[PDB]
Amino acid sequence: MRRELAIEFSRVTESAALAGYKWLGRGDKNTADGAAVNAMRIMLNQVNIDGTIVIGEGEIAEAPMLYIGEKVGTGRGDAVDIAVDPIEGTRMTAMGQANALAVLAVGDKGCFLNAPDMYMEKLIVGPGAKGTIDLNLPLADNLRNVAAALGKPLSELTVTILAKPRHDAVIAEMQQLGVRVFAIPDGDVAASILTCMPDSEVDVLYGIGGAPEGVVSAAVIRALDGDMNGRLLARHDVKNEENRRIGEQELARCKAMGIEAGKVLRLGDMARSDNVIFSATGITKGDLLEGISRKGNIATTETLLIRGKSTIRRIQSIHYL
Repeated sequence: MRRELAIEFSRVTESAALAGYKWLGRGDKNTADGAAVNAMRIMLNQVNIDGTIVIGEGEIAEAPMLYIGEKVGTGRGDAVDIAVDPIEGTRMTAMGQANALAVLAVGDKGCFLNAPDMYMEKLIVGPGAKGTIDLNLPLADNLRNVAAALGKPLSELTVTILAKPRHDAVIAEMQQLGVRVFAIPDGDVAASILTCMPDSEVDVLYGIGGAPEGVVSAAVIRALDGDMNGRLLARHDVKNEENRRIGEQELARCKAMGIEAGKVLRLGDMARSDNVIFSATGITKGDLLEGISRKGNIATTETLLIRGKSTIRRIQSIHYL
């Protein structure tokens, strides 16, 4: 009967998206974030769950709303773990660019790894390659294994990866291997889902991005029956002496949660059960979702709503504002 709440959760991401859309192209990341955060929190607080924010805007010191540990919901209903990404793509929202979206995942209590806000190496595939990856193996071996499971030559395999300096070496490695590399500007949550979308050319996502984002990916990949491995990585191993300062405290808060960095996390170590509801609403058009449009008094949103237990839904809503 959390099934009954799936629509409630899609309204939460619709609200957050519409709020962030008000600030599209206005050159203010903070105000855009604030609007979507506010809208998401207000709407979650009207839903009949006893939610705890496990993945959110930050710790309470830095994030007054949707902070880690915040209680959300009316408090009626189940105790549930909540992951929020009120805007995935705040820079693009401020600059009027593609691929901004509002994201929420809801799982059983204790379903989501409580990731410190640090880097995570990720390797993500769709259902057709489930059971074929292992971050303890070399990348090249992983890519071969995946292409074989997918029944295509290696030269056809498409890997998407964040276009960042940390990835220069691996991108050239993959290109020398003959793989197609879609080296993307933005974030990796929406991109991770493309591995499970039959109409996307993307077969694999590989590379180092945010750890809390990686757990959101794990929850939706598990729901979609794909596969993922992660590996937590401290800053100095990714980006030194200042990266050592912050990297050392990342390992501190790891130890203070009973999680070890550098060890391969399997899908089930990040998203522990199949009872996940995932909702994402487009702000601007991207690979995964249509953007909001507004003609006068009428706005349209598209929402992808996925439930781990079950049908994948794309909900096109016309809003009379």
